[PDB]
Amino acid sequence: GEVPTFKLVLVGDGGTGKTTFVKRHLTGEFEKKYIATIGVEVHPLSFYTNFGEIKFDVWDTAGLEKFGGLRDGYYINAQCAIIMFDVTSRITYKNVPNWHRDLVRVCENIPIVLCGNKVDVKERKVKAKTITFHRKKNLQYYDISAKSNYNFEKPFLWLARKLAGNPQLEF
Amino acid sequence: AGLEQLLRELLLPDTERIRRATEQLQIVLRAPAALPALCDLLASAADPQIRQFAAVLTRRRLNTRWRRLAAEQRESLKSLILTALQRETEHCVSLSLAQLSATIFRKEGLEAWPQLLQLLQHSTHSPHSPEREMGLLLLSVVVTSRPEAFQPHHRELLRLLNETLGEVGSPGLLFYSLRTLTTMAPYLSTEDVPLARMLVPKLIMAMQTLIPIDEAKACEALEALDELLESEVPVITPYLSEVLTFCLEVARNVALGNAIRIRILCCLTFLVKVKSKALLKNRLLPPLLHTLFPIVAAEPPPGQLDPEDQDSEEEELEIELMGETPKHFAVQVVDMLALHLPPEKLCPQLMPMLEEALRSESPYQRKAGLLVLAVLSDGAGDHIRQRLLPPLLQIVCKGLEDPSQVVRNAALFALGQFSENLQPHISSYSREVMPLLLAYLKSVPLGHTHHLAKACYALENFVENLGPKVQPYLPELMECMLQLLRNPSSPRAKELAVSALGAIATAAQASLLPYFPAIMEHLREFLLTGREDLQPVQIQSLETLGVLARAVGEPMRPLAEECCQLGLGLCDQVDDPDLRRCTYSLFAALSGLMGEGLAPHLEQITTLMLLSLRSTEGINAFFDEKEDTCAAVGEISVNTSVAFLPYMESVFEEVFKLLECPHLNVRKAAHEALGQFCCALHKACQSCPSEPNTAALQAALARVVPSYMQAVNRERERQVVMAVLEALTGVLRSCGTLTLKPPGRLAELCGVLKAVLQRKTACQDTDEEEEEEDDDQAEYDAMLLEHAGEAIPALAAAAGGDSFAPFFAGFLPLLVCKTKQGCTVAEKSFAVGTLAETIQGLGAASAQFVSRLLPVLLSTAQEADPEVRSNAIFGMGVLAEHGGHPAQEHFPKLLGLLFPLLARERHDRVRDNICGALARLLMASPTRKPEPQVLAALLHALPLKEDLEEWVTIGRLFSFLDQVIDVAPELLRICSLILADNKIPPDTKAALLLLLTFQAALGSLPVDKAQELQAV
Ligand SMILES: Nc1nc2c(ncn2[C@@H]2O[C@H](COP(=O)(O)OP(=O)(O)OP(=O)(O)O)[C@@H](O)[C@H]2O)c(=O)[nH]1
Ligand SMILES: [Mg+2]
Repeated sequence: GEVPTFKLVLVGDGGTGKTTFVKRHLTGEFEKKYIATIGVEVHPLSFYTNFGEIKFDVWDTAGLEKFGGLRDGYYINAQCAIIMFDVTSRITYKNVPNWHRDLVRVCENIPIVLCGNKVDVKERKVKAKTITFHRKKNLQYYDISAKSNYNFEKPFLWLARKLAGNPQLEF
Repeated sequence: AGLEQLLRELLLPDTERIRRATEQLQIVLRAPAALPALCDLLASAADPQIRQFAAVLTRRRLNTRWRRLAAEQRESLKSLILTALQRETEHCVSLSLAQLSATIFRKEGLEAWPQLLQLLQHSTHSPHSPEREMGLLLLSVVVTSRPEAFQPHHRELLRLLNETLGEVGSPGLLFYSLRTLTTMAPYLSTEDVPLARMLVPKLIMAMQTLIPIDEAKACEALEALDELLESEVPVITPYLSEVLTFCLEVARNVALGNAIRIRILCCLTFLVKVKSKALLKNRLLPPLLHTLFPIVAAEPPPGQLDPEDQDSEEEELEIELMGETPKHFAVQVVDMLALHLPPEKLCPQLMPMLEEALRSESPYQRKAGLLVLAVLSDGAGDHIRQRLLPPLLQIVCKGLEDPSQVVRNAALFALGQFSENLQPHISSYSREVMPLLLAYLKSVPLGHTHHLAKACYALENFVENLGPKVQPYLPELMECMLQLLRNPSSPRAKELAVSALGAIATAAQASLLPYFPAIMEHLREFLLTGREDLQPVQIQSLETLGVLARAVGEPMRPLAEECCQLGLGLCDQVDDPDLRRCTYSLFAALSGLMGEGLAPHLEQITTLMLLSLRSTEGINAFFDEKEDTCAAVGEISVNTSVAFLPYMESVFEEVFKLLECPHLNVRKAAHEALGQFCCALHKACQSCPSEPNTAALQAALARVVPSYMQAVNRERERQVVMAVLEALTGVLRSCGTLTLKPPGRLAELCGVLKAVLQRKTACQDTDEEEEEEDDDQAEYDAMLLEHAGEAIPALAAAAGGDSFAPFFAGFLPLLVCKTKQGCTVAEKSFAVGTLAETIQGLGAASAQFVSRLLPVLLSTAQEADPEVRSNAIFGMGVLAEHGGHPAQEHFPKLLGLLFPLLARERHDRVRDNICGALARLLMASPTRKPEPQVLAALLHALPLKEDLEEWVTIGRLFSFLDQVIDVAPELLRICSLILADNKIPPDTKAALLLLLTFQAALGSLPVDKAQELQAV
């Protein structure tokens, strides 16, 4: 009988590494063929902390193919979300404020951390001084590694901090 | 309506996969026939959890469904919105209804819904609290809906603000009011009553209450406050210190997330860049420094080691550049504080706090000191230029002996920004600090490539600017990188070592000879390499070998014999433009050095060059790669014999098609690549080919000229104006009268280019604005003027009395504006130089013009500058041997020229030009002249230590036997004083040595010639 239950909804444009992100958090491997992620799926994941193993919910929301618009339905009752962006294109960065406006019209405050995938490439387009929107909009930022699994647990640790607020939550 | 809610009750928690795939059947196809409310609103009366996204779907539908909606469809919705406002049970539900009201307020604009105004009055009165806060939130969202449509209501809203001043109550009401003024801020009134105040105590109390409640609410309060000030607000200026004092003293509450510090410091920075003159009136800096000093030396409450305190730190190999910790953005905040204000005396004012910061016993005090050096380190060092130029030359050394070893890194960084911010100070008392720094850095080869990389970046960087000074430093530096050179270590160590080798190579140019044979073995080892994981080291070694080839040439023939194919061979293993960077430069330089030596590897290299620009990469930016390849063809202009004759047609036309592209830098690269074909064809033709080759290359020149001609005025831009100007000057300097074949470039081109300069310029525009992203744009156009200095002389000396020769007269009146006493010394120097080439280019026709312009030259006379006007000073001479009869017109004007000013002489240049001009005047004709007098005076003050252009005067005066002999002892003593010196032109042959044979010189030797010249 585990008491701490927390639903997590991931947000981002389709085909932006979200499926790879969740599948790497499942077992830690990359699958080569690209399939446009459609629909939604649940991946019950429990991670170890000082309070034991804590279970979490996953919502594999993606796919701008269906005629019917249901993208806004998943946004209800969610208390946490994570945002992606690509480092090789300006469109993701200029779409970040659109994601900000839609999330704020969803809820007035939700802990959100800016995260950008596909950093394993040796050449990097989005140079660091460009990344200033989150600071002035009061959004926290972590980085993710596509190979070394850097920040594999620490974004979730930050999520745990915001869930509890007591700084004694450790690995 | 029944089945929908039944689906929702089960699909809300975790839905179903099959229910996820249902979608369109779950949507129930919408099927809108009329759908007023029954299948369009579901009566809006159920459990609100469904009702939020029900309203969301209604919004999505109505965003497009309003094409046939009837009139009896708006009163119903607004009445239902009012009922929902009265029927509220949850905060999120109220938020959703407010959002729906704001987003249904999207159209029909004004002139509608009086009931919102009546609700506005109700909320202003609103003795009941919860309905008051709901009214405040709905007014806030409707204001958010329309940014500035209700300008007349602004006063009303401002008057509404007065009521909001009266209730310092529930935190929700304060949050609503401040987020309301958040959207109010973009109104930018700046003209309403300045009496709008008392908001400061309310926001102080709001953030005070939110410290234990929520950090973020005060956050949005502060960016709201920051957005409030954007223009000349009449009320913020008088009382501003109180809010910053409050925010810092509440930041002294360490029991808070660092975001509090983040946005107090950013709000302070914006307050400063808005204005910073208030601190002139009151001493607000010292309290700020006392406040931030604990921040600079902040200590974790549990003593937790910093992320920079880990010994290993083997993560994030590529690059990190994090700055979220308080110390970093604190040091950038204080640095922008320092740089934003003028120097004045603030640095001497903070010195008494500086030696207080200098107490460094605890390591945290040591980081505090290194950070105060970091902030003091600025672009302008005028304060440190005059006082304590080596201000702390041993404290930086005392920081090396630090067990915490982070003070060493901080000192390394500080020396970094000293190197690339204080240019004059790189030539200072560094005679002893550099070797010990190198020694202790190479004394710790623990494998931490981060410290080695930052050392390589910060060191061996400014010394390259010092050319003569680095030779005494040649030996020791080797036993620095040989500490890790060619030793088993990480590839990062190898790339660092080879980059440093390139750095000292640049610093030492051709002075590498004494120890270079020891670099022969390293070069042979590293060049004969290659592995599946050693790409970056091989690439960097490639461009550093290119730098070696550029720096030292002919002495490298034994080294130049190889590398013709060994480096070339290692390209087929992997195909990548990144892998192909700078590869063209090395073989290009090899071709330039060999001449015909590239004949064996001449065709395959051409094919590999061809298969670099055909790639459709483009067809701060990813396209920059192309530029590199483009630069390759530039070197082809140096020396390629005539092997490119069939190759040129293979590329040029495609390169022609590359002159047009939206990207500016690729256009600049293409244009500078075009700028070298003139030299290529000219060097091909000078090496005597057959006459058919001459005709073919002349036809090529004729077809290529219009490509340059079309760019004389078609361009509408600033950045490429320079490039086109030097390219046209070079192509004109790379040719001659053969470019004069089309009789349209003689006057029309010259007139167009003259009209382009100064006024009537295509670029000199002001009506258009900059809606795109801007840049530094530091008014480069002014320098363009002096760049135009080389525009005139290009083929200027090619008419000599042609039909277009008296064309400069069209530009003559504008030059008058140059000589008016309303410009700077640079403008006068530009004008006098330009007139110098115009007068030296032509003859009698220009001689009469300059004769008529002589009163202007006399008006210029002698200004207060050691190096101005010298161009005309020798211009009188150059016209003295020019013109002919115009020179004979004005002998009295020619002689004299306010000669007594030789006593005023302070600079060598003006003396040399005066002497040369007078020599030309004297030797123009063997006639009477001042002779012994001015001649003796100029001989007396004749060191001629820097007359690097007027050896021709000395050569021509020699053996030119008017009067004879003249003052022989003076010239004899002067030439004996000159004596054997550095490299000299053919001037010195027949320097009156044989004329001694005269009799007086032999009998009366000048002082004592036997000291060095016993016989000769
Ligand atoms: N092929 C491959 N791609 C990788 C790998 N690691 C990261 N990537 C990046 O992932 C991208 C794959 O594209 P997609 O299949 O559409 O994955 P995605 O961009 O995250 O889109 P979604 O799958 O919808 O989330 C490539 O462009 C790579 O930049 C890898 O190991 N193999
Ligand atoms: Mg993916």
